[PDB]
Amino acid sequence: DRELAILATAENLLEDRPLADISVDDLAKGAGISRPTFYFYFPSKEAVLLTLLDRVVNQADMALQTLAENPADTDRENMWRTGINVFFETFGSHKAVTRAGQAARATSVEVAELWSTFMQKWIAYTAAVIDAERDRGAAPRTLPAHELATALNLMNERTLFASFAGEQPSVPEARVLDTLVHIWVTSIYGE
Amino acid sequence: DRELAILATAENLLEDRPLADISVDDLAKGAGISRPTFYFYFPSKEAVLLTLLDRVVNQADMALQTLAENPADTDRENMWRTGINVFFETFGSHKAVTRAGQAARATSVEVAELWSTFMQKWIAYTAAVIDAERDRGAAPRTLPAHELATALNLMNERTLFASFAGEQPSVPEARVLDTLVHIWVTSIYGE
Ligand SMILES: CNCc1ccc(N2CCCN(C(=O)CCC3CCCC3)C2)cc1
Ligand SMILES: CNCc1ccc(N2CCCN(C(=O)CCC3CCCC3)C2)cc1
Repeated sequence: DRELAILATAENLLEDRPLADISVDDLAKGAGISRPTFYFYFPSKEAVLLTLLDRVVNQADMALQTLAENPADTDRENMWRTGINVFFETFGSHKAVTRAGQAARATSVEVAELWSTFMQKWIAYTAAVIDAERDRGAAPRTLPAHELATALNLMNERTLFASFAGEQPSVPEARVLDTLVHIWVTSIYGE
Repeated sequence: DRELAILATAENLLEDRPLADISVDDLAKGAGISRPTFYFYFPSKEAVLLTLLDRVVNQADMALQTLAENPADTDRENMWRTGINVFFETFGSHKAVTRAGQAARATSVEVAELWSTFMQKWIAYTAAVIDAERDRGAAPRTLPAHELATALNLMNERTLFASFAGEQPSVPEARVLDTLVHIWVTSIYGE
């Protein structure tokens, strides 16, 4: 509807400017509506960002769910790679939303709780996979699985973000997936 | 001087409130001076934070330098643990400055460049140690050492921060050092 035009306008404008440099008038103009009509679809520009981020986060979540139900016929290293690649490709395809969404964590309770809920879910799933690998004898019982899963997921969040943002320092985007896979596989399977 | 009283006041107030909830008048009062006298020592409350953070960052840097020149007579795992412990104990003893300092990265060019410079230095040193371990045959040649060092240092920054802040999710502070050491040692020495 007009809602999709507002969202697409916001995502396009976030390529160039921070959210503080975008006005409600800018979003309405880009969507072909008046300022009061905008407020019928969203209560604020922050709510537009929250919706964009919610869509990106659930896109990753659903893709990870799909992988879980369709295990790829390949070795263990490639199975972890395909999982991390979900986050690499989903957030990497929406870099401006990812950037603005992490910035809004500091100021928005709703954004911070969205990130935290989905991080908790992904950590719990990671820990359950580690636990399953230990039970079948494929991985050694080293660190508590949930603590290991927490640090590896936090590593991914920080490292992918730095790569996408081109921060200094960062791992080049063309190298970050293999870097993370190496650290995940050695720390999960290494004695 | 009066400068130390301003700094100590700011660090005490940051335990309770964010920097946006602290006024120049608050710092001057706590230091026993007037507002115009404050501006003789610092141009802004942001400059007070920058100085606090610069002191914490150089405290860690100097401690790491000291360790480098006095290698401990212990095994490799404990040597890495003693190095990571520098960051665990230095920033962990100044949690309010660490919290406010990371928040200011978004808004202050000087704060962002302070963090980046010292992260680059620590990554380079980590990579040189990895390279030395590979040359003496103690570590396998897997990932490029500088890429591995980048991701492990970014992991530490994010994971220690979450632990200190009590974020959800996070590794409990009493467990985070052993968690990070495990990931560093397995990813550096694991084939
Ligand atoms: C901040 N940049 C965007 C961003 C990039 C990555 C992440 N991540 C943290 C949450 C889960 N995550 C992961 O590393 C999950 C790996 C999957 C989970 C199960 C098997 C393999 C990536 C979160 C945000
Ligand atoms: C954000 N929380 C405070 C904070 C905590 C940790 C860090 N770190 C990132 C920079 C270097 N760092 C490290 O993990 C360095 C490990 C040392 C370097 C050489 C041998 C072992 C910790 C940076 C900031």
